[PDB]
Amino acid sequence: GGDVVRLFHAEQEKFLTCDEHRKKQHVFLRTTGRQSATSATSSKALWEVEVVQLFRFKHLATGHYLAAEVDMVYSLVSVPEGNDISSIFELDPYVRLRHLCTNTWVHSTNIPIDKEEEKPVMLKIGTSPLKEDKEAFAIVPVSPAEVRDLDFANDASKVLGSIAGKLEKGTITQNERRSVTKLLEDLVYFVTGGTNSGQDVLEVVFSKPNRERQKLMREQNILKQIFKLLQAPFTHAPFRHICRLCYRVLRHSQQDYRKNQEYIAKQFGFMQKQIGYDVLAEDTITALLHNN
Ligand SMILES: O=P(O)(O)O[C@@H]1[C@H](O)[C@H](O)[C@@H](OP(=O)(O)O)[C@H](OP(=O)(O)O)[C@H]1O
Repeated sequence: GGDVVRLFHAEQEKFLTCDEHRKKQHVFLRTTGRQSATSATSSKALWEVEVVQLFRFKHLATGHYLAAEVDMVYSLVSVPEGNDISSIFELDPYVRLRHLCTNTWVHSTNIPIDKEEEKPVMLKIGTSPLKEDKEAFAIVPVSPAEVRDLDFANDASKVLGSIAGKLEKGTITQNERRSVTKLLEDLVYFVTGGTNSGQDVLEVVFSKPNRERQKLMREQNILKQIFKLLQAPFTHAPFRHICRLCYRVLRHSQQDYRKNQEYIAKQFGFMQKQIGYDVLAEDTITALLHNN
C-alpha cells in the first residue's frame, strides 16, 4: 500500500515498463542489452501499489494505471485513471497476476511493438485464460532515494517544459526566470551528486557524475526540455546565465556516459537544423534593412 516496485518477469528476465512509442503509451516487457537483467533499471518501470480493499498499479512516471483490454485475447495497456474495474489485479503467489475483470492471467509474448526499429526492445504483454507456471513476476522493492529522485525530475521536467513554451511565445516574468535559474543550478547539483553547484567554471575539475541521475535526465525528458529552452530564442545577463546553465546541465548529463553523449549530440544536430543554419545572417540583413 503506497510501496513502489518494479515487476520483473522471471522467465523473460525483463521488467514491466510503460513508455511512449509512435506518439502513444504502451505497456510492455523491455529487452535489455546488459549482461545483468536486474541492472536494466528505468524510471519508466516504477509502479506504485494501491490496495483496492485487490491491487492496482500506478505508473509513477506518467500517473496512469496498469490495465488490460481487448487487443490470448486481451493485452496489457495504460489508462488515464484508476476508477474502472479493468485496472484491478489479483496477486497469486514471486507472484502471478490475474486480471479480475476478465479472469485472465498475465502472459508474456515475443510480439514486438517497435517493429520499424532495428532489433526492437518493446515486447507486448497479454493475458491468457490459463494459469501458466513460467509467467511469474518477482516483486522488486525500490529504494526511497530513487523514488525521491523521480519525483524531483518529474517536477523539473514540467517546469522546464512550461517555461520553455512561454519563452517560445515571447518572454517570462521575473519570478519564472528566477525559478528556472535556481532549478537549473539544482539540476547541476543533482546530476553531479553534489560535487558541482554550477556557479563557477573552476569547480568543473571535481565534478563526478551520478549515472542513475544522468539516465533520469534523459528518460524523464529533462534533456528534451533543455533543448526546447535553448531553441526558444531562435524560433539580458540573466538570459545568458540561463543558457550557460543549460549547457552545464548537458555537460554533466553526458559526462562519461556514452548513451547520453550520442543522445545529446543527436538532439543538438536536430536543433541546429530546426533553427536553420542561416538564421543569424537573415536576422542581420533584416536588422540592417531597418537601419540597425
Ligand atoms: O555499453 P555502454 O556504453 O555502457 O552502454 C549501455 C548499453 O548500450 C546497454 O545495453 C544499455 O542498456 P539497455 O540495453 O537496457 O538499454 C545501457 O543503457 P542505460 O544506460 O539506458 O541503461 C547503455 O548505457
